[PDB]
Amino acid sequence: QPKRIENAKILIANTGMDTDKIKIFGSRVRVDSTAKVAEIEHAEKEKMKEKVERILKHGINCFINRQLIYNYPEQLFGAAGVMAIEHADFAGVERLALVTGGEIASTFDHPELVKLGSCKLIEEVMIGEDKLIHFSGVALGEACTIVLRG
Amino acid sequence: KKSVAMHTNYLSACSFTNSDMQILTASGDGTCALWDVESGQLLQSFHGHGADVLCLDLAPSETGNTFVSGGCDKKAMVWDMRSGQCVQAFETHESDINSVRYYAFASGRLYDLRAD
Amino acid sequence: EGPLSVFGDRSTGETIRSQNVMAAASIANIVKSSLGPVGLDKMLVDDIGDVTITNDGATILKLLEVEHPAAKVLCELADLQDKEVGDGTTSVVIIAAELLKNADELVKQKIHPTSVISGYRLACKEAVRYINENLIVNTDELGRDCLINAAKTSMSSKIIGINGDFFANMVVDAVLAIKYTDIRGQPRYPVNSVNILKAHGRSQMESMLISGYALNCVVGSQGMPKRIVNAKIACLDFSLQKTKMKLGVQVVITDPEKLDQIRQRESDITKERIQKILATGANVILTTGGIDDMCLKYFVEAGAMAVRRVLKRDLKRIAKASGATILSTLANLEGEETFEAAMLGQAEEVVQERICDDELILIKNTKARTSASIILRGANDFMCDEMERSLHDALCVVKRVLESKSVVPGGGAVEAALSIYLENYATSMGSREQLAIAEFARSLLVIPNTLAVNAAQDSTDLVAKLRAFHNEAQVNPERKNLKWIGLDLSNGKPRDNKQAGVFEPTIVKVKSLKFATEAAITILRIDDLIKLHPES
Amino acid sequence: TNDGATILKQMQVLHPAARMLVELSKAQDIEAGDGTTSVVIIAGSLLDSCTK
Amino acid sequence: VVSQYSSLLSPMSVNAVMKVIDPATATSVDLRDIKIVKKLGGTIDDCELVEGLVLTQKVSNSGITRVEKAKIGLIQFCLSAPKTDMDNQIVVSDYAQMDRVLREERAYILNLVKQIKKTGCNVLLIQKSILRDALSDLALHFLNKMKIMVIKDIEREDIEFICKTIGTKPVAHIDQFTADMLGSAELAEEVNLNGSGKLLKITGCASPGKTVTIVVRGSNKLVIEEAERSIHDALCVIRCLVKKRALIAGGGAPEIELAL
Amino acid sequence: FSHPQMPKKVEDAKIAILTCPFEPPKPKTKHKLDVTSVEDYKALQKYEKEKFEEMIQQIKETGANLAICQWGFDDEANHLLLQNNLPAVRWVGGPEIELIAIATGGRIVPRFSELTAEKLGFAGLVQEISFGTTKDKMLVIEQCKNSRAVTIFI
Ligand SMILES: Nc1ncnc2c1ncn2[C@@H]1O[C@H](COP(=O)(O)OP(=O)(O)O)[C@@H](O)[C@H]1O
Ligand SMILES: Nc1ncnc2c1ncn2[C@@H]1O[C@H](COP(=O)(O)OP(=O)(O)O)[C@@H](O)[C@H]1O
Ligand SMILES: [Mg+2]
Ligand SMILES: [Mg+2]
Repeated sequence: QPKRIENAKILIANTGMDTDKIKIFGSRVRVDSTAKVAEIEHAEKEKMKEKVERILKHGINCFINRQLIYNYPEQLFGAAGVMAIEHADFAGVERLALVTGGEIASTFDHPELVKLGSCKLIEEVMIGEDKLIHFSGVALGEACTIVLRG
Repeated sequence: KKSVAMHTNYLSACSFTNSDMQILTASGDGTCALWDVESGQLLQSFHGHGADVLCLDLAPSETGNTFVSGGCDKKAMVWDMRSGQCVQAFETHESDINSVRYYAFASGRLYDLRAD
Repeated sequence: EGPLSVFGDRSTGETIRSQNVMAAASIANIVKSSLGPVGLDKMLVDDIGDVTITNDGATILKLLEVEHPAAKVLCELADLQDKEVGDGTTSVVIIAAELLKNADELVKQKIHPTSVISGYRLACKEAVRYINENLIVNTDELGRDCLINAAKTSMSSKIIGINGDFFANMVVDAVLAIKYTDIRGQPRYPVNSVNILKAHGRSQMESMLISGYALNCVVGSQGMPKRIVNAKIACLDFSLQKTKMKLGVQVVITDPEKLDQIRQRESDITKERIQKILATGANVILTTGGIDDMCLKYFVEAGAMAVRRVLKRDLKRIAKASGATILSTLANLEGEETFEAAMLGQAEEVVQERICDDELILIKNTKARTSASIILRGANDFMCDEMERSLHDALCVVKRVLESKSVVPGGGAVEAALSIYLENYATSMGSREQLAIAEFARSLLVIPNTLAVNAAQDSTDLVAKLRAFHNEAQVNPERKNLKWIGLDLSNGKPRDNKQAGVFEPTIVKVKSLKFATEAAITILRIDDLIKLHPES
Repeated sequence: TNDGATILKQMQVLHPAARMLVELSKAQDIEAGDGTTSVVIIAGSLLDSCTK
Repeated sequence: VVSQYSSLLSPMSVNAVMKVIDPATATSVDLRDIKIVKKLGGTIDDCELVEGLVLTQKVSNSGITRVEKAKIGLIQFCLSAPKTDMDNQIVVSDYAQMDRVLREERAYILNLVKQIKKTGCNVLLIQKSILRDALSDLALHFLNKMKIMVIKDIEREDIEFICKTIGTKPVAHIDQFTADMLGSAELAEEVNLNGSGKLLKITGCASPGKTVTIVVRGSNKLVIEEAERSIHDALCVIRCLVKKRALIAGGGAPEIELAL
Repeated sequence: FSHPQMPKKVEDAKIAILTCPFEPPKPKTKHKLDVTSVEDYKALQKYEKEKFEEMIQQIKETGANLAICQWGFDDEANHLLLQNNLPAVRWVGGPEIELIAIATGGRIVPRFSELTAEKLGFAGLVQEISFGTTKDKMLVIEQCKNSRAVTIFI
């Protein structure tokens, strides 16, 4: 994924994006041949690809998910040229929603009913010996980050 | 084997989740921790419950989203993955609950979730 | 304890410096009695009666329990020389301890350790340069005899020493057999591909050099033949057992009539695989996995040898030597399950030989590649175990000589020559480094002194004569033939060691100096020790 | 070791002032990476003067 | 302790810092882009600066240890029997279904290997996989038969470093595995260190993007540790010089001037 | 309120009390659902999505302004509730569910299919209360019609 986005279109999410399984926990795959198993695996990968396509249909440059993002959605976002930030905890997604104005979404069947956060520039900065993601020119800014050096 | 060994303190109980994808662990500081077997990242650490946890029980009907933890706080308190919050707690126990069995769940006093 | 408030002990100054030298000297004194042809082996008891009679320096320090960190440095230094050179393990420990012992004496005279370290580094760099410019003998001028002489020199002080006339030929022949050339045309000798089997019994003279490979395995079943003339060796990396479905496959029976046929396939699948292998004419089947009883019967009826539980490294050497190909599975690129004759290795004979109430497989005279193996015979396992360690050193020595075609005179010739040159070169380098470089020259004399002491001879007199001969060599341009003069421990007089056939690989002396200097520098760099008390 | 940060980290100092000095070494290593011994020596000299 | 080796380490440290930053624009240096590899044996004089990528993993292939004009490709999926994320079992009710399952699994593995090979790839890096066999022995046999170097058990934390070094885009599904995902390199070779270990070096890349590796060697553990620490100190000093373009005399001059 | 972005105050709230978690239905008996083809997988996925959408639409159809559950729910249901202007609270205890049902004059509905307009409770004001610099929040239900339950807050 790109490391620098200008005029970002933030989409804050709280979805799975990690071996996303159907919540029917009594379901199982029971076939008589490994060809059918391979077909079901391809169907699962196609489901994940369709999920990523639905996310991308919002017309976004950045994507923050509260939970983890596995390798396949990661490469899908990279090929789409979309910067995807994973494992931003509840406080993190709440703060991004407060500072950028985005809506924490969990379904993407209605792109027009979900508002997107916006900021002038996102880049990576060095603070001491650690690298952090910087949101610059935020829209609302009702959330602050205070850096303490001691 | 996972053999992750990312832990500052000892592990009272390392309960593998019913879903064959992640593990649930509780350190000696009374904070439970959830780890992903595949990626290795710590999904979320559960605060509260200052004394060390002593037993971990996942939901029996799969549903890898809620679990109950008890330790030296004489507490029986239930969590939720989807919010990371203590959704339910109990006060009847008064002495260092050793083992907990999930039915409602029986710990050593049978609790009922539908009526607290 | 005081204002520091650290839960542990502390030592500073000459107190810790002496301890490091004392600890380093303790390790050397352990192995000083096992240097040179007049050296003696050592006996190690492992607290449960396990006896290890050995003369190798690395083996002695491997089994010893060392606590001092400075001692551990020298013990690990011996292992590094063993792994990266294979010989001179006792010399490097003795030299490093002597280097550190003499360096501390300079430090006690208010010479800063940085000056001592600087002097040691310059001396080590110049010692290597002097060796490569004045003390190397090209092996191309000597033919095959240098390899035998180099092998015989390494065999001295070992339990196969006096019998070195017969043992040197076996080692040289073994190394020359496994020789192969690679890309860029560099002839490389993969020593340790010569399998060494130990079996007590007849005298050491009866040790055999197999013109092939020796397997420490037996045939699977007694009904099979124990000798094949024109062997067609097939190497497999999978077990020949009853077929069992994997974890993700279950057998659920609804119609009861389908049960018998399904159970039939559990054993018929393996039979079809075995028949395919046998149909191509294979006589010997070697597999890393197990073979069930019902699978062995197919080889029994076909009159074919089948060996199971073959070690993976053994199978690789057999396949490479015989021209076979390891097949972890029977599957072509067309999705079928086939076996072709192209994956069959060939040998001139395979025999289930008997060696002292035991039995082993000899794959004799493999084609498309020449291999070698050695079977060592001795009084007992203690004797046989030490023969293997001594033989490994001789194999390593021959490998270095064949790769790097330069050798140096043995018997302290190099150390005596270096001591004279370094002490003269010291006067033309620095002002404080002069003492450090000179002390480096003196420390190298610990090798010829230790050789003479082990022979209970006049070490002071012999080294003085040995140094006098080398002194004339470096000052008289017409007496340069005296560089080869070393020590003759049998008669206790100096002797031309190049004429005597006492040779060592140049890499053994060069790596000994570089490794010992760095190890000595590391300990010399310490001036304070903090030992935290155990947390328990 | 000759590195000041490593020297101070490895030894288990118990007095709180020594712990603060160790943390100071860590901070100097983080910001600069060199001068880790010098900063501790400077702090010690400063407090020694503070005594008088 | 490495003072006599300064004539070798100082240019090495300067080159390592310069190779990972843009001198005309950079305001800070990320030392995580300079990997330090410690291998026992040899002498500190043997310390090397590798332009490409050095991996400590072992090649699973036997006999294929050198590849020229390599086309490396990262794999984040598993080359084994199909296994969906759901709970999956194969139910057998007839004898024919047994060898049908065997044949279909073989065909699936062969199809995966053929798809990998058709892109022209010849060196394959497999990410470490848990809960599923990353590299089945049958898949390894097919890969060996097509003359493809295979390296597995790649740590999940080294993917970014590998991608930055050799310019390879990781692939998580076989559908997206194409030629453009490969990172072309001049040479991929595994070399032994005087019988004291083995190292895989991929030296020479069409896209050597701001990443360098330093191989530290020494006689014993402690001297290697201090070689690493001293090299890190030198890198940190050059990093400071990058952050703050100012130089001051040493040897106690600033302290005496300050006191006066 | 479960979602951090739902409004903190609801006035004239039509309260819907539920004891069914906003999750796809799950039989109590040991049940195994077999997926034997790609079409089965697609049908199951569509069934999940339609179950979520249908339960949310059923809650919305009664005209309720606020929904209270007892067993919590997952991300999709939470975002659908936020998207449809339906403030909701989850994991409310059993005794608290009973008290809310008594005070608001509404019944307890065990599943969405039985949720009607006449079973909705009424409250004049539902609010979220902060307690200073403590991050802790509490829900307040009051201004009922003829509330038969009271709460003493000390
Ligand atoms: N026949 C010989 N005559 C004189 N000196 C010898 C003879 N053979 C070996 N030496 C010397 O004895 C020294 C001790 O070698 P040794 O201790 O056996 O090797 P290692 O140190 O590997 O055990 C060698 O440096 C060698 O120069
Ligand atoms: N060749 C030299 N001559 C004089 N002073 C030196 C020399 N090299 C280093 N120094 C001084 O030694 C001091 C200590 O440096 P060093 O031990 O390398 O790191 P640290 O500052 O962390 O202790 C530095 O302040 C430097 O001015
Ligand atoms: Mg020797
Ligand atoms: Mg410094």
